[PDB]
Amino acid sequence: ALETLRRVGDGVQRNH
Amino acid sequence: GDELYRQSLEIISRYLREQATGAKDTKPMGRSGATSRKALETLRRVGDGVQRNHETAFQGMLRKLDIKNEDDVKSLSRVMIHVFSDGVTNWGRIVTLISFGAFVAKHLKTINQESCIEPLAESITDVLVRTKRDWLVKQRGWDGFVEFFHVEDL
Repeated sequence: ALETLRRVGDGVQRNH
Repeated sequence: GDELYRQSLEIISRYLREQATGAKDTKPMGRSGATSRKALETLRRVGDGVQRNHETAFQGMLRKLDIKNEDDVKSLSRVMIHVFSDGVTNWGRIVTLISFGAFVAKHLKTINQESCIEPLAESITDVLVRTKRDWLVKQRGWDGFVEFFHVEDL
């Protein structure tokens, strides 16, 4: 879960 | 009291509750309301999108964490804190935590555990205003959050 939150979160960061 | 806590809790609680219930809390926020209203607009726009785009992953996390009561929220707390243990902190991660919180809040309502939304919102708020408080303040708090995710009108 924490790895998934990091991955999703870093992807949101890149998108914006 | 701690205004950063108060504002963060209000925004996060309002988002989680309106997601869980499908209904906006109709009573306007009277304190730091302009920024808090923009933060809620931002969460509906970006947060709803995170949940849609990553629905399968979010469902997998929901399954793994098995959050069904307040004691289980302590487990989410440890997970969220350790997200940041790789030394990386950014707005993407922060909004993703709140987004996943909404996803959990919806599920809690379906199993008649709406009562656990308060501890859930407190746990997410705590990561922001205690664990990562210094970063959050340096980044201009909720005004910074709103700025980062704002849409330029062309």
